[PDB]
Amino acid sequence: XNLHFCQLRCKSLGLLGRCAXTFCACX
Amino acid sequence: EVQLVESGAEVKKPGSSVKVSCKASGDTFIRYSFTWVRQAPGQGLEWMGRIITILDVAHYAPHLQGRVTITADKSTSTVYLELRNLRSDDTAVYFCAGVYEGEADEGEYDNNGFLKHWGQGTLVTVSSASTKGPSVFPLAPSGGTAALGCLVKDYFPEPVTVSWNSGALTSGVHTFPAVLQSSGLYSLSSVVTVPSSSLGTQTYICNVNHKPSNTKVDKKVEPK
Amino acid sequence: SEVKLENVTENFNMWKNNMVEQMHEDIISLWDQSLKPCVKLTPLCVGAGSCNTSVITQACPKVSFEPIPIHYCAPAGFAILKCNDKKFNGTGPCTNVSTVQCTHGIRPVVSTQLLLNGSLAEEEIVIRSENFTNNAKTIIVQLNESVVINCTGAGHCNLSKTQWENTLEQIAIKLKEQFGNNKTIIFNPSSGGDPEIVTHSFNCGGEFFYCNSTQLFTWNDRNITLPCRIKQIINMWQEVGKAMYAPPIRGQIRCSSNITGLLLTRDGGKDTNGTEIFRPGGGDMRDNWRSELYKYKVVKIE
Amino acid sequence: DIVMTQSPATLSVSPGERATLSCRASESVSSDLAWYQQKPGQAPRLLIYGASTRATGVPARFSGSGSGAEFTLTISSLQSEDFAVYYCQQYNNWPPRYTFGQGTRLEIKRTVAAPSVFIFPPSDEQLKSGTASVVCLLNNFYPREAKVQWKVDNALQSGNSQESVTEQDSKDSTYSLSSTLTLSKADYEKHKVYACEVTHQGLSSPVTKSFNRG
Ligand SMILES: *[C@@H]1O[C@H](CO)[C@@H](O)[C@H](O)[C@H]1NC(C)=O
Ligand SMILES: *[C@@H]1O[C@H](CO)[C@@H](O)[C@H](O)[C@H]1NC(C)=O
Ligand SMILES: *[C@@H]1O[C@H](CO)[C@@H](O)[C@H](O)[C@H]1NC(C)=O
Ligand SMILES: *[C@@H]1O[C@H](CO)[C@@H](O)[C@H](O)[C@H]1NC(C)=O
Ligand SMILES: *[C@@H]1O[C@H](CO)[C@@H](O)[C@H](O)[C@H]1NC(C)=O
Ligand SMILES: *[C@@H]1O[C@H](CO)[C@@H](O)[C@H](O)[C@H]1NC(C)=O
Ligand SMILES: *[C@@H]1O[C@H](CO)[C@@H](O)[C@H](O)[C@H]1NC(C)=O
Ligand SMILES: *[C@@H]1O[C@H](CO)[C@@H](O)[C@H](O)[C@H]1NC(C)=O
Repeated sequence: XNLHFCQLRCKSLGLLGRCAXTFCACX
Repeated sequence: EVQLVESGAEVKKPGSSVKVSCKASGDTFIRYSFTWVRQAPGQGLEWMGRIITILDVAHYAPHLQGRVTITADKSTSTVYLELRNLRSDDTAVYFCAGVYEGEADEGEYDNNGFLKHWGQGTLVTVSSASTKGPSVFPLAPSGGTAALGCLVKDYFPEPVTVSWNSGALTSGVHTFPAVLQSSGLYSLSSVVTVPSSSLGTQTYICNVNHKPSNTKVDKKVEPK
Repeated sequence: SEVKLENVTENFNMWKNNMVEQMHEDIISLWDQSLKPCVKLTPLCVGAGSCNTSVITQACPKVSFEPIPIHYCAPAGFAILKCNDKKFNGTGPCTNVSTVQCTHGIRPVVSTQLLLNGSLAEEEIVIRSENFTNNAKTIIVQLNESVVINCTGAGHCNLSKTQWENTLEQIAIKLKEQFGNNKTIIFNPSSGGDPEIVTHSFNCGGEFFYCNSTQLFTWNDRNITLPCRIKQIINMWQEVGKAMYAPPIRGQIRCSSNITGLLLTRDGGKDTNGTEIFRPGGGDMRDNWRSELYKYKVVKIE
Repeated sequence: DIVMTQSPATLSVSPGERATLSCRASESVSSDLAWYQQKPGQAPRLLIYGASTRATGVPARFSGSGSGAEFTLTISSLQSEDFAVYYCQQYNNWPPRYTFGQGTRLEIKRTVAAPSVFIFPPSDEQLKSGTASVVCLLNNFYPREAKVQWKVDNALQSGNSQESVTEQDSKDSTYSLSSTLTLSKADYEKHKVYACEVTHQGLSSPVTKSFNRG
């Protein structure tokens, strides 16, 4: 994955969010 | 310390909808699954549905045809039972129950289907009848022991409390379960056995309290 | 005769191998055909962009699941080529090519960070990436010596400490050979994301294990006990969504696997030079399959 | 789909004695079987779960056993607090469609007690209202099985009387029942003799109580 929700969560942590197959990963 | 408290008794008209609440306190809410069980007067228990809180997914019993919805409010740690297009045969006590599922917040879940903790129950009466106090008539004694009583007739809705001499007389007292009549009103009798030698000496009064119609009546039962 | 004899050399690209998507679809089918969740929640959207959670409840039987070795065979009309070149990086032309009716025996495992029960490298450790320059491309590490990891399911898996330390050591050397001999190599834990991505997660005996792998990815130029826990509610790998599986059948669940590989990512940026940082990666199971099928290429017979 | 059947519907046993309740599922439910106890006017209490696991706070005299489609709930020494209704419940199917047994009422066994019969004619106050109720009372008898026959001018009646039975008395373990014959004042004043014939195990002959309107 849910890119939108992934991006927001990682973002609230100063990280970028991107899909990792069906999973959310923070970079 | 884990308790379940349900909202008060409700009286609805056919076709209306009712929402019963169940407040849970004492432990991590998301770590419990809740179930609603109903029991019509004089019948057995019926499984209605169960909600997996943490997942916010509810499963229901077959023959309900989407007239029921079970939801949970994580904020208030409260469970709700919504029943729509109510029928008079929807009248019953609805019970809220739940069980511990494990560390659901950490991804662990037992998915237990039994019910450990239970709410006190909520009476839901569905009837087109409008609240009404009961008419209390005396059941006068017609050689040592005499029986007398009070006919508490045509009242709505349940419950009704009956006492004898403000509760001082309890031995021998028999207050029968109420019977719903064809008119949709309830009715019951209360009897007590006393010694004949006390008649014409001591007074026997039956006190009838019907909270729903805020009526309180005392009827004297005479031998005459 | 003037005609000349010549070996037929084809070009390979483990990154664009249809055998991977095919296997990925097969694994997904085998799972739904043997390990389906009791409740499945998945996002369902439309054009505009509005979505609604879809809830699916179904029977979720649980049975002792043992590893069934599989392989892929060539259908009539096509052949499976195999690159036998040493230190084959997975792309470009292969000089020593051969043909096979089916691929080697594979015991497919779904996991993240570490590749379990896979094929080892014949020579030394080999690292492959679709593009090392691009820090967004996963680095698949193929060990040449497995490291046994046993989970007593009692909440922890154990690995040889010096053997795993020796592994990071040789891996780091291979990274230097690919980025520079004077650069300093450093392994750091995951930067975050879903629990399956942050921890070393894998399915064994049909159970979903999540192990803390911090002690494994903290390094810089006895045994190692990792805290692990089994979860019933997880994030699916076959598709985006959440699911809930049934509680474990057996009383005590153990697991013995060979660490044959790893999935890493390198921290990009032109910041702080002279050093490279690699964290545990994975998530896209396609890379797990690709780590076994990189030497094959299916071509039409002609 | 999965029907749970409890037996017997009613079990009578002496206090201090041992009782054994039976529950059967229309198909294997493994061990996902629970037993509950319920007192009149109270919420159900969980006794056993997992077919044989006793819940915390539940007396040691309660125990369950069985598996598959046959289970039993044993109460080795009946105490006054143990006489109530007991329900079993299966929760083994998925998608979940959990069901309860229709229950087994556990009542105290005592010696046969004949009932005292009393008949009450309607009060004038109710007559003024326009309705007429004749009440017949069966005071403290055992067992619960009793039969009340209404006769108006020696004519057997049917379909116009409602009976109500009390819970087993906690002091003498007897039961009391009331039978009410309802009629409109119009129909009541058209008849002279109103009588209720009672039949019970403890009565060697039917007991008839009656009166004459006026
Ligand atoms: C190809 O095979 C030959 C034959 O032994 C060998 O000498 C050579 O090293 C191999 N080359 C590669 C790319 O592995
Ligand atoms: C892979 O190997 C080929 C030839 O050995 C080389 O051209 C390429 O740069 C290597 N790395 C890539 C791009 O995957
Ligand atoms: C195939 O032929 C090429 C070119 O002659 C040679 O370099 C390669 O080693 C051969 N591979 C084998 C072992 O068939
Ligand atoms: C594995 O490769 C490493 C370096 O990559 C080397 O030190 C080691 O000797 C090799 N072991 C085997 C069994 O090939
Ligand atoms: C590899 O990725 C880098 C970005 O890190 C890019 O500059 C380069 O063009 C890529 N290689 C190719 C040929 O795609
Ligand atoms: C790895 O292989 C071993 C031996 O077959 C097996 O016991 C184990 O379950 C496998 N590991 C996983 C996670 O599949
Ligand atoms: C894993 O263990 C480390 C080291 O004790 C700890 O800091 C962390 O909170 C644990 N959870 C993780 C990172 O998965
Ligand atoms: C790991 O577990 C396997 C499976 O029981 C066992 O044979 C092996 O001896 C164990 N290895 C270690 C590290 O003791």
